[PDB]
Amino acid sequence: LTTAEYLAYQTERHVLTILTDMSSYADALREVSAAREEVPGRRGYPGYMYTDLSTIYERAGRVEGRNGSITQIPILTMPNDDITHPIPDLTGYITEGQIFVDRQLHNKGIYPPINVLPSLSRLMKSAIGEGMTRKDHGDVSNQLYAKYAIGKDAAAMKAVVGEEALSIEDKLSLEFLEKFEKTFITQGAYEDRTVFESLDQAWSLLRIYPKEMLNRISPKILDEFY
Amino acid sequence: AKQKMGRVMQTAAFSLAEVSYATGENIGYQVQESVSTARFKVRARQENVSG
Amino acid sequence: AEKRTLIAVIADEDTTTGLLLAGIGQITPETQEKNFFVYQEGKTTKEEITDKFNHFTEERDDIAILLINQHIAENIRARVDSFTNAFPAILEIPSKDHPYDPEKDSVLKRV
Repeated sequence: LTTAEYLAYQTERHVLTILTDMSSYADALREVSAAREEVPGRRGYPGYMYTDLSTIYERAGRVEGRNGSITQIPILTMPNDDITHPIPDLTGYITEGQIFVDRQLHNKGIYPPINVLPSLSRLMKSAIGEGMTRKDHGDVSNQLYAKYAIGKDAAAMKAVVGEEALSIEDKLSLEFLEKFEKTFITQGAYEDRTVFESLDQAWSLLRIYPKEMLNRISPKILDEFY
Repeated sequence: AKQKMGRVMQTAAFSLAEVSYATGENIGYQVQESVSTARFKVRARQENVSG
Repeated sequence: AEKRTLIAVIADEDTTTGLLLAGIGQITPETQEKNFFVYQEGKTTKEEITDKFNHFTEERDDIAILLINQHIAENIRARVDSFTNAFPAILEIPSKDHPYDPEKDSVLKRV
């Protein structure tokens, strides 16, 4: 973060720090705290883990006079696959979004095994705009999220009420879910997909729906891009 | 189907009465006598509606 | 079940004759039992009609659909209500000169 601060603020370039194993960093904090006579906190980690993680995370951000930015991808390692753990809890408190890697997706050979239902970026509306990206980005993402949730619901519903009894909006949603997980989320480790190419793939996935079904997309964008 | 049953049973009763009047006697006794075997049978089918 | 392959008729004389002409009911020679038994209000009694209906529903396993006259079912209303089991099915077909009563139907009463 000192290197990032230097480059971004005294050089006017964008950084995107990618920290790795902040769980390992918290373990190091535990070791350092117990080197002194500090009594362990909630889960053995020090009571000032909130302060330490806050410093490390909020070292980033844009500034006024300088034309440079620092972005952070802390990349935690949830110990028991739970969010109630102090490291994920505090990281969610300080940070400004979540990207979830799912064991269910990983066990199906889907790379990257990111599930978009628990994952969100609170600052997405600013990044995905018209001058930035392409003007359909936000509506396309919202439609993809809604239809992916409907796909999960229909996948659970099929084994309960049979495939035939599902509505058209459930059968087409199952097809969308299959194509979405196996072609959109499933990305080659060395495949570079620009935002425009990814949005084109997203539109290709959405096009299986007739224009009347895509309701979260604005009418103008729907009429222009479909 | 209840309405259809009502109309169908009405017309079947009318047809049976007409047949009995044409024959001049009640064919119920003859039908009961010729009841050795049933030409109509129903086989259960496990239709899977919803779950 | 697949074993139950018959259409029991316990309706009036005219309805029983019509069912026999259709061929739904018959008398088994070996079993000495009739799938379609003709019974009216004057013939036999209410207790006999109820016993015959109970035998058709339970003792006669081959019976799948039971056709009972509405006039006959009026005196066997308690038996019809007690026959809560779906199999064999019960149809509230009415007899001659008696319109069908939706209120008197046991199946429709559950609605």
